Amino acid sequence: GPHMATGQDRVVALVDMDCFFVQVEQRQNPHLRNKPCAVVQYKSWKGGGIIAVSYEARAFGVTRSMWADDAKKLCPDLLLAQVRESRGKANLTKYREASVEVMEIMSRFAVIERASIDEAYVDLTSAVQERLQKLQGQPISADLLPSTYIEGLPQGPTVQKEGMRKQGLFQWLDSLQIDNLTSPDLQLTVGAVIVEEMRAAIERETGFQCSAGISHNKVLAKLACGLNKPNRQTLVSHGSVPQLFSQMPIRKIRSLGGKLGASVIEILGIEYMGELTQFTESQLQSHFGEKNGSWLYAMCRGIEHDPVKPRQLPKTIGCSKNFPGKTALATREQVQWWLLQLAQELEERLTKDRNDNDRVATQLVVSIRVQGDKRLSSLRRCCALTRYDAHKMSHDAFTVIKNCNTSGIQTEWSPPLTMLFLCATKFSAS
DNA sequence: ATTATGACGCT
DNA sequence: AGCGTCAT
Ligand SMILES: Nc1ncnc2c1ncn2[C@H]1C[C@H](O)[C@@H](COP(=O)(O)OP(=O)(O)OP(=O)(O)O)O1
Ligand SMILES: [Ca+2]
Ligand SMILES: [Mn+2]
Repeated sequence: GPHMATGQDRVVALVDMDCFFVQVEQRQNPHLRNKPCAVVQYKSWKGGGIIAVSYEARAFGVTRSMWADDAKKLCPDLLLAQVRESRGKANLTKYREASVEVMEIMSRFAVIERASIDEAYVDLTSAVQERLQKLQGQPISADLLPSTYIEGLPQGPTVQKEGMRKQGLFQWLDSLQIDNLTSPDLQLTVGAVIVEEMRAAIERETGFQCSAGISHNKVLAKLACGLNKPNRQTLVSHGSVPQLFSQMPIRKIRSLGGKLGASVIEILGIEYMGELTQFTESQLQSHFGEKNGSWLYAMCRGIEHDPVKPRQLPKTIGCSKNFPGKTALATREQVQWWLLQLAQELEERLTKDRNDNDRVATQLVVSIRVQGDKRLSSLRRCCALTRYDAHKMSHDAFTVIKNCNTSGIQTEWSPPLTMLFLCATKFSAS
């Protein structure tokens, strides 16, 4: 009852860019705007692999991971932009730099956690408290929430989508008690007002549109964000959770999309997040471990405590390349040349990072895959990173992997390598 | 031949 | 430390 925590203490948003790499290319090349288009890497094999798709192209069934030649079968007029190639490999610098543009704007509003190249969590609890004081018990106008959906509404007592959106928003607002400065629903609503302002700033200052979720924690914020994309934001209230979760496949919740989620489904014989409420905390801990069990018990009730971490910059800087099929590296000279290519890109990025962010990496991690292993990585070895020098780093990487080679012949490399990976880690201030 | 990343958990 | 999971 009165002592039962409801996980309504925070206001958390997740802001996620719409079809991000496509928007970056569309800003650069106006011919691509408002077109079915996709971003591809490489080209020789089956037209290249698609890694981002405009909403116009999605209407034709084009998806990520599709080969461009196959996408063209669904969408003959599909336009394509290619990822830059440098030193023999795809180079994602343009998108990393565009990401920084967006993250720096968001950081003006609140402390952010960089969650990926195109999304960040926002802890808006303090910003909401301040805006609530400014408002002075003044009601929130629908005009302040022009792209906001209220999940679960309208209900009860209608043909167009925008019409439905406004209907739901009006029901929500009509209900709100603006007298209570600690009402969680009011706090979320003010959060949504701030996120409208954040999203407007991002679009004004970069040209990029985005979607957002506003709720009381990171998992619900992220779930919310995807409900109404693109170019819209969704508020998921604590009260909306039972209905929302009653038909929500377990795999849709962040961290449950893989083996653990499949095990929850199999072991418990359920399908939807809401069905988890019928198990005790101890029951869930017995199957999934102490940490997961406690997390699931709270999460299926809409409660999670994972903090928005104050981290705007990536913790690692890495360079990787696959060598599939017949292109697998089978000579020592090959392995060395590609280690150097990777190290040269890594040095470039590290040197820029040091100048921009006043820090230095101290550990180099080297990872490879060998033909036949189905695992992402076959072997991971670390060594000291003492100088930002590509020739040194590539020589050091070779040293820590060279024993991998089962070939008797010095020159030959066996089994061939199907992946190389260099990663700079363990930053220290400088 | 679903590539190039990046964070975090386990032991 | 080195490996595995989950994610975009
Ligand atoms: N599996 C991947 N491999 C390589 N790049 C990826 C992969 N997934 C995502 N990316 C890149 C390209 C995306 O534009 C960008 C952001 O990913 P993501 O948010 O999942 O989709 P998206 O921004 O392209 O479309 P959406 O509007 O559905 O969010 O990160
Ligand atoms: Ca996105
Ligand atoms: Mn994303």
